[PDB]
Amino acid sequence: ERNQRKVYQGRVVSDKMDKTITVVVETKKNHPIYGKRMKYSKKYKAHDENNTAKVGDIVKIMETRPLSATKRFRLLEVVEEAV
Amino acid sequence: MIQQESRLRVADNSGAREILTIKVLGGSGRKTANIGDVIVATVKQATPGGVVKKGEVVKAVIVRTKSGARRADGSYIKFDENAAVIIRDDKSPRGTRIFGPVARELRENNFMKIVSLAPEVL
Amino acid sequence: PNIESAIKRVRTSANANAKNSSQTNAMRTAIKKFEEAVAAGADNVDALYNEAVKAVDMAATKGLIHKNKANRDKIRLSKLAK
Amino acid sequence: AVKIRLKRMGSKKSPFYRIVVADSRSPRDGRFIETVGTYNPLKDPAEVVLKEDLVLDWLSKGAQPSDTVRNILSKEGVMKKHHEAKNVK
RNA sequence: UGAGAGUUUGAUCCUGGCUCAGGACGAACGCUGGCGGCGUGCCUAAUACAUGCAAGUCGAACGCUUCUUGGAAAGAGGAGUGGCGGACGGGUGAGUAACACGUGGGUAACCUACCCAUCAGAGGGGGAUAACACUUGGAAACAGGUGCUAAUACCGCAUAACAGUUUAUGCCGCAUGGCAUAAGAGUGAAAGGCGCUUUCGGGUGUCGCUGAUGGAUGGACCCGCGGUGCAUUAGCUAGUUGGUGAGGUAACGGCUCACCAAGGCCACGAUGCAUAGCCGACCUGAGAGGGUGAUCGGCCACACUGGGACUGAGACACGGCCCAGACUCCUACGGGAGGCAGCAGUAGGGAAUCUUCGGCAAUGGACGAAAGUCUGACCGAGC
RNA sequence: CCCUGACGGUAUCUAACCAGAAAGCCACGGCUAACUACGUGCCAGCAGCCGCGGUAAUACGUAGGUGGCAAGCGUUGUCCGG
RNA sequence: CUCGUUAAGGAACUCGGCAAAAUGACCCCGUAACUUCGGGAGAAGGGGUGCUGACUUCGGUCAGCCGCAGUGAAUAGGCCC
Repeated sequence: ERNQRKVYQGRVVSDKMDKTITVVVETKKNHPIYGKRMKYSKKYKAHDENNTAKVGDIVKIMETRPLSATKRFRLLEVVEEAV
Repeated sequence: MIQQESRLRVADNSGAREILTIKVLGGSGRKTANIGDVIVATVKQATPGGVVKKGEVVKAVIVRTKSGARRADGSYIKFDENAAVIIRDDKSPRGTRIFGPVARELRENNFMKIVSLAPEVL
Repeated sequence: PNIESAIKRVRTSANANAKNSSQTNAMRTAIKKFEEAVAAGADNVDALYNEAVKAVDMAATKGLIHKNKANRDKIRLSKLAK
Repeated sequence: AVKIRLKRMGSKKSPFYRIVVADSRSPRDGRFIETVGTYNPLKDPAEVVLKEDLVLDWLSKGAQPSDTVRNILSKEGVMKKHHEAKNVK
């Protein structure tokens, strides 16, 4: 357990499925020919023991192992809730 | 018995599927053909690609009729189909493969190149 | 086949297949014979549990099921009777 | 079946060899694990260079030399050290 | 380490295209040719393939049989049962736009013959079978029947839980959980051969056999990011996306089932169509770039076309099996046989690309205790 | 101590003899280094781009000479540069 | 004259498929060109249907049984270019 997994941050986007939520993690990266920085997004699925967190929340997730055909992450904690 | 405007399947690898009979060669008013008889026919359905193309006038020999043949010892044979093999004017198949089973009367009429390639010879 | 040693492998593996299938069917019927008696609620219910466990264990030493399959099997049966 | 064997590196009739530790299924000049010294069949008293602190570590893990590698590993006194570490403790 | 020139006009300046002066190549062809060294040589039809060779070995696991020197011991042959190897080495780039590959990580979801280390065993029984002998049907390939026989071949009985699982205790981690110690329940193995001492000695060296744990080595799965054209290709999905349980696998998982719900992906380019093995590298350029993936090394995919399993530590198998298909061949007509994209070689396609060679002396590989036997890998020779 | 080379009597070294056996391809109007004769007469032909050829053609075809490279020299195709 | 059946072939009949034969009910799946945007459309082409038992959320689904054949008789579009 001296080896470490990957944790991320994002805002929840969908909460329709039971026990599963889509989290969008956002970052900026540059253009190969020209210089400037564009923003880039990818969606992740994470596991929810009880269908807790809702849209607009700012969450952290962690890498697990295959839990389904698409989901590979679990829900660590909710950092800041939407209202 | 097979007459004018009967339709036969092809038991050959020649590129023809269905054939329509035009004449029953041999005689002057003869009506029907049988197993081992030669015929003039139209190709009605071909295969995409093939030595023989649709619309052609060609010769064929009958094997395998429904109203079959009778043998000297009192026994009979009958098939579920009518079929023919397209022929090259000295009894050789214009293909290289015969399909399905064949009546033993093709020996007496001397289609010996065809009795070599048939899977079963009854 | 062409090579002389390929001709021997054919009969050797045919014979191995014969006895392997025989013994696997033995094991499968022992297990099923326990299941059909626990689904009836019959007397003589622990003895055939024992026999099915022994059947699986012996199949694992004959190189027929791996070893983890045997642990799985014994677990499943244990949760049904004892 | 880890081995310690020779690997040809000459041109056509002037051969040279690297002493290498490889899985035995690999091709003679294909993939290997690491290189351990050098050996030169010309140069009348033949030239051997080798580290001899990795040879003693691979030997104690079950690697095995070929016949020529054993000859040139005993001319260097590496087999005696293996002897004095294993069956002496 | 950044060189330019000719050409629109009666003459001009600007704009602008076209052309030339440098490199390189698996090159082809015209004229012409003395040698050595080191390299390279089907880019096209993943077209069809005569002929030889490319994978065997072990008598120190076991019974038989033929000789050379009626009882004799050795040497040299023959097939058979049994072990191990045949999944490596060697070939090709047709498929593939995706975890296939490159680089960086994870497995508290995993397996591993031979090799090295450690601990513990190695007890006592049984029933067969090939070979062989006789015999039937066979055109053949080959099939059956009767009788005898061996083992490290096969099968049960014993003994072993250090393996898994459950309970209590202590420590700990990133959810699921991990480690160590104690108990309780049902259970599971094994084989000899060759020597030395041989007072019955009953001891022992060595190589093999069984169970458990580590190392090494090889494989498996998941993830971030990166490399192609078309929008005169905008909608795609119904095991589809998630949950509950059950089965299944080395292993997690819609992997597969039954039920419940209505979700998933897309302008940051989904879907479809076309083309393409990917990389280290190679050519060119002042650089940024652009164009290729031949010799050599790594990963992948395929083996006449398409389906399937079996044996095995490992294959859904490159000179293995079964079925279907096209093609070729032998037949007494009842039936049988085959797969050069291994090395040479042939016909064909093309502008175009080599010898039907020698040897295991060297390096590597298989089996064997070893001498050795096998090796078109490979080392050399030829054009 | 003792035992093994396919290449192969190969590379190599020594002695004698002999200038004797061993030079071709492209170009020469401007770009771009290297010119005069004769033949022919918008013909026969040449060209990468400008463009040559109708009686005195350094642009076609030969000869003499000259330039570039050399066991090679030119041509076509493909790619980067300009 | 009015009816029923017919081997093999299947429009070779005749001015002409005339006359016959074939389709025909209900439930489910699917369905082109063209268009006055309503249609075309029952387009075309395919599948189910009896009896017993269990469950039936409800409408049905599973297990079993019998015959050549389950709208087992009578009644009921042939279609396409």
